Amino acid sequence: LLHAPATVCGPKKSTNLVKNKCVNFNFNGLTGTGVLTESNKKFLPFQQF
Amino acid sequence: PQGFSALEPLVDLPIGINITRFQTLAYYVGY
Repeated sequence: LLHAPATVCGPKKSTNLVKNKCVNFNFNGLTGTGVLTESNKKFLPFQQF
Repeated sequence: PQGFSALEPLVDLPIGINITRFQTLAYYVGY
């Protein structure tokens, strides 16, 4: 375990996706609460938030 | 050119090594 950025780690656990139910979630460190639905707006290929 | 541009990211390489100098192989260089 050096000061260099980590490049190997353990795997993650992924679960099913749910919609129309305001529940808890965690995508890439982001945690909140609210309803989930699709959208018409489109992001840039590199942007993620 | 006098136009405007956007420099989107391409790739990130985490290596954690100190860099102080660079060298190439007409071109403009800024700081």
